[PDB]
Amino acid sequence: FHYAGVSAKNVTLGVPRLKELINISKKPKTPSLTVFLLGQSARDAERAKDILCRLEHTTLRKVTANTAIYYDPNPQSTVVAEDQEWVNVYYEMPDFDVARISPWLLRVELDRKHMTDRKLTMEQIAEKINAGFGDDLNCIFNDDNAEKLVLRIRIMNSDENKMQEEEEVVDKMDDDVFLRCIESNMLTDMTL
Amino acid sequence: GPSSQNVTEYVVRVPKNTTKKYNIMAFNAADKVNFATWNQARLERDLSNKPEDQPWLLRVNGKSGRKFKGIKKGGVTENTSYYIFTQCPDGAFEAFPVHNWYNFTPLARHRTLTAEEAEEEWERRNKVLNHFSIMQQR
Amino acid sequence: IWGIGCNP
Amino acid sequence: VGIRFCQECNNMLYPKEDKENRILLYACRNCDYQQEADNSCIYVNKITHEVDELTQIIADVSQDPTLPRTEDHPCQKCGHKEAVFFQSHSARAEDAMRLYYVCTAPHCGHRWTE
Amino acid sequence: ESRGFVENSYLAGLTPTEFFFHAMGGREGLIDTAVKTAETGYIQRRLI
Amino acid sequence: LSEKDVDPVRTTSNDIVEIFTVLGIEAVRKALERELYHVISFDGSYVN
Amino acid sequence: AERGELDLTGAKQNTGVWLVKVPKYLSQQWAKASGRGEVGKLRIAKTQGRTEVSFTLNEDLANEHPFVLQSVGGQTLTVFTESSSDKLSLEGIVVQRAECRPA
Amino acid sequence: EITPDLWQEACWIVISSYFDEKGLVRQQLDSFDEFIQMSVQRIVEDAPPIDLQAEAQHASGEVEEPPRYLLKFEQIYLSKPTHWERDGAPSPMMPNEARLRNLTYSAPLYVDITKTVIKEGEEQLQTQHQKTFIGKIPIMLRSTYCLLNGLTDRDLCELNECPLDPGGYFIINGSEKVLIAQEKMATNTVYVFAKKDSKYAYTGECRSCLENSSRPTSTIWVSMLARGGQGAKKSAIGQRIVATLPYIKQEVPIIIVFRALGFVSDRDILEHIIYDFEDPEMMEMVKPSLDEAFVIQEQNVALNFIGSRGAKPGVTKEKRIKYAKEVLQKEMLPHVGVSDFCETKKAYFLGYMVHRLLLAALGRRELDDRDHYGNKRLDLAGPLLAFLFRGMFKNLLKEVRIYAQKFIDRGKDFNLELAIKTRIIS
Amino acid sequence: RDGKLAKPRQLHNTLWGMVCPAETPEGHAVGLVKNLALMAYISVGSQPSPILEFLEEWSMENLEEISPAAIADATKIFVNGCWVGIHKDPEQLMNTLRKLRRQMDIIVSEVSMIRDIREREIRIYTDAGRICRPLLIVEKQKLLLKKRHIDQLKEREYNNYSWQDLVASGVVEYIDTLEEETVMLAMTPDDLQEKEVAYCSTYTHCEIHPSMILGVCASIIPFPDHNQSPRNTYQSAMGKQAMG
Ligand SMILES: [Zn+2]
Ligand SMILES: [Zn+2]
Repeated sequence: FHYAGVSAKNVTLGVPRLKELINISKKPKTPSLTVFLLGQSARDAERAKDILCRLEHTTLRKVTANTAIYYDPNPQSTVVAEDQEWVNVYYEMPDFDVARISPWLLRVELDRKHMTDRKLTMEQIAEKINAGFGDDLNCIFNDDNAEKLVLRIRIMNSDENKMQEEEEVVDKMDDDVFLRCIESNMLTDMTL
Repeated sequence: GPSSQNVTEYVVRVPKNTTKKYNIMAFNAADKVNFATWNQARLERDLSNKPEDQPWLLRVNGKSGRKFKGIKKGGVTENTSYYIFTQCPDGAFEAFPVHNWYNFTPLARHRTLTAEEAEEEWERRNKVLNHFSIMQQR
Repeated sequence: IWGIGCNP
Repeated sequence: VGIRFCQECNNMLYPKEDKENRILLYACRNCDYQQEADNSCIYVNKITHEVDELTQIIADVSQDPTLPRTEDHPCQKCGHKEAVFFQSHSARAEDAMRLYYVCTAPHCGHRWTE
Repeated sequence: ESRGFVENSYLAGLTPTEFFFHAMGGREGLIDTAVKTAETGYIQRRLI
Repeated sequence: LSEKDVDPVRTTSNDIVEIFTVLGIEAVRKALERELYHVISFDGSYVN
Repeated sequence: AERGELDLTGAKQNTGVWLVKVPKYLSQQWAKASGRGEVGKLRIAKTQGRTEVSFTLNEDLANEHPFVLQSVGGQTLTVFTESSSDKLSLEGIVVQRAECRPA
Repeated sequence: EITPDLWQEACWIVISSYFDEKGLVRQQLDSFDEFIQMSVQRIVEDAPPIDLQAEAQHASGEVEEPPRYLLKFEQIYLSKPTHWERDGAPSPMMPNEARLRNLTYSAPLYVDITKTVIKEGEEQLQTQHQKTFIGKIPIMLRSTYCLLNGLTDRDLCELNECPLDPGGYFIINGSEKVLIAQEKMATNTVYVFAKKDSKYAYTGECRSCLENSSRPTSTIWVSMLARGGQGAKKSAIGQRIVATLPYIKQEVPIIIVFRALGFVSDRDILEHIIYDFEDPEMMEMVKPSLDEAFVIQEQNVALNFIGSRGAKPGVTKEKRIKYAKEVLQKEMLPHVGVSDFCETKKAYFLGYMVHRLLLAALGRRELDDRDHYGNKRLDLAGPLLAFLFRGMFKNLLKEVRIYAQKFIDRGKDFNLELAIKTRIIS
Repeated sequence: RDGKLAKPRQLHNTLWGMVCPAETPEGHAVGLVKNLALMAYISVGSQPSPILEFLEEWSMENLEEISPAAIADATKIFVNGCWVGIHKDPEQLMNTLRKLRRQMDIIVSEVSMIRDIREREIRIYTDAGRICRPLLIVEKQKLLLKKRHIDQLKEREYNNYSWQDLVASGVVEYIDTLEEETVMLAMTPDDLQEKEVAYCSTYTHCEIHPSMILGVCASIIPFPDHNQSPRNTYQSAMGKQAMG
């Protein structure tokens, strides 16, 4: 305390920082890294902001306004009234529904302010989720023009049809419990 | 009519002694207790020691019906008394002191996990599999 | 006792 | 959204997919009771957890001597001049210095945020 | 005034709330001194 | 450091252990000297 | 028909009873004699849309008690008696609760 | 009828009256005074009556085999501070003479002891030893039992005592000793704190005690485990609430504790925990803990679960169940109740603790401050000497029991006067 | 004393009027050894039974049927621990309790009754350790202390009027830290109670005199408000060492 606030970043100073340096502690109280920019990004603020976004950890929780799990029996049923349009669009030429579709729907809704602050893209988030998790999680993303940024996630189509698994016809972690586990993993570990 | 201005006043009688003691039987509202199906009931002192200062066990309609457990009220009414007013042909209210207060709570007539199996199941706290299927297996 | 930047 | 209890043993119901009719159910694990799901929604999580604290504000709060009050903002219902105002008074309220107002005078208890 | 600002000077004399808040600040300084001595002594012994 | 548009020459961290594992023992020698000098001279005090 | 059987005839007849909380001075006054068969008079006066209940203390006993009603919809109460002949019985169901307060 | 701008005289007149009635050391004195009277009687009353009979195996036959000896401590008495000279004649001891001669300013303590003996012939005999001397209690100076009490300054000067001396200290071995009030956390109060490095995100503690009659504190924790730990089911369930009940080796799930109190149904447990069922956030908070305790659905099973985790295992199953039940009735939430049907009250208070933890977790209430002096109490001379006398009187009863048991196994007789060791208390 | 944490030692706000801010030892025990303020009193303890009987008489239904009900039953009456029921009307109960504290029937001067309007709890603590101080009582904007009481106290001897009569009249009241949390105080009657630009118009109590926040050793310091704060601690320590 009483450190002059040149920047909005606290730094250990005084006896505690001398203790940290002298003890060579593995865990500093305030580990910090000063980064200098090589090119014109140093001069121009927008490019510096781009570098800042590329260097700052962002989880899906930071950009997610609210998450809900709806049991949707049919994709065409569209239990949520809003998705009825865009779901239809995606199911005008349905993809990956050939195996099956999950009866449970994770309808994540993202805050536009956070998305635009981090300059994230719906295609970017959807690609990260779908590619990292694999074909098991199928994601439907809204247009940015739509008032609500909605990502509709469903569990593995082949796992739902169970032809691919074969083996024994026994539910593992049911489906909604597995979906909640997936939601927690996305919230804290997406690393978008 | 007379119902809009009726005034009823009745005599109060308190006999010194009654052959049958008076108690209070209280059921929780959420239990939805119904006496129409109460064809028979059995109220007796518990045997959990496997008398007058022990809880009560009620078994309605034998084993097929619901069972209830009643416990006397721990807080004594050192500064309070409760009386019950009952209609009688003479038209006078009769007040009887409440000897005891009992709160009866039901026990489901459902299959009950054995203690050994319950301990074995708790050994596997992380029940990744559905618990409903586990209950069906038991 | 002075301010936030000084002493207590 | 909410939690509902069984009608026989008063235990907690759990959601279960009906594989034949594709209709969500709630079944008690300790008995055979089943009831169809009317809401069709199960797990809702608000990460921003934006909740109007007017639901969490008690009208009785208008009786506290230690709270500040102003006559500038009148009540909507009764048009009473006194109004006792206070901040969030809640942890994890994000950042909110908004003043919430509670109407003085008996039993009105109207709460407005400006 | 509520959160601790003392507008009176020492010559003028602190008002009662200002007096209590000034006592809080002085107490913090004294605690800092007393706690400091031991940690610095340990560091000096280690270095030597 | 390896991110694009980040100067590899001048980007530094306060953590001496990270400086060790990444840049070497001589780099730590210098970085530890820099950190100690900063904590000593923040008060304005000078140590040779 | 057994020793543990509960005589549910009162429940079948749906006999309604009133439960009242009364203070210790009133109960002790009643218990003083307790054998004269009389302790006071309960007077209930009903109006177009309001009813009031009061109890008058016996003049001999003294040498007004308004009653306040309480809702009984939150809990179902019944009264049962254990006869000295080990014949349990049910007297009725509580349909109203009241409290007696000093004047 | 007002006193405006004349206030400087008024405030100091009322302060003068305050300090004229009381003085500065009224804490110490008052505490000690209260202690003596109330505390000693209470302790003497609260200690269990001594029960005693000869061993059945020692003597053949049952005619005189149970000679029950029952000792009850009826009433307490304190004389004025007294010194017993070498000749043995009692003399009043003035404080100044105690300082000069290096004596202790103390008063004798007499207890009426009633010995009732049942010889199995149903002819129980009650003999009352009145004014039995059990020890000497040091007397705080200028307290109600000090000789200097109620003496005008002239009389104090006659005794070579200062009129201005405050008192509030004891003369022990000729030295003046002052009991220093000891700060402590308040008892019978639920406090929710947050520990950063703990495995629990929040912990609610109640340092419950039954009017300090016994067991200085019986602390019980209800803590919500942190969600930081990552696992498949761990991520699915979220934060779970556990209870660190006293006399139990490890954590116990809270719903199991509620079912051990006889509340098996989940609806009733939540009725105690969640006072408003309509609020969805708290119900969602409580759901994982219900999931954890889904296995145990019976009171007996929950009692067995508690007993298995007890500090000392019970070989028999029903032994474990009975041990857990008695441990809950005595050790857990003693201030709420200790016997009979206090189980509903204990369930309601434990539900309050869980509810307060839930409010803290949801942010609806702020975390308690340990430094807030409302959460603090000060043990003066009274509580400290009361704790001391509890311990020493229990030891005195123990020694009386030992001597009595020896002489009773002989069957000769027992004498109260020889059993009592005044050394213990003094 | 070994612990170097600077949390338990700092002068807390709640120490106002009950522990001397200046008088503390310096060294390993800074802020850990404290001294009572001049007017501070420490509760001796009382039996909670008469309070519980009064509460039962007023209302406080215990063993109710989940009646809290989003605390529809405003406030839950606590005692020294021990939730003993709840009441539908909390303000009438609190006013009745204060009147009883004045009449000294069931509530001794030491009995402390706290209502938390939000969170709806009333605590009613009488537990033998609470540190409390006397504060004058302000009804409306007028102190209850009036010229009659001051004149009778001024004639104190041969008038048999004392502080206890001032307490019995209801002019002054003992307030502990928990109640200090729920009380609006005025440092001075004239400066604060009197009508001005209205800071507060709901003062419930008034300080008898601010200087009483100091202890015995700091009370000898003349003009202590004109010195730096550590210097008053130093003077407390040194006045314990003066020869007289
Ligand atoms: Zn069920
Ligand atoms: Zn209004």
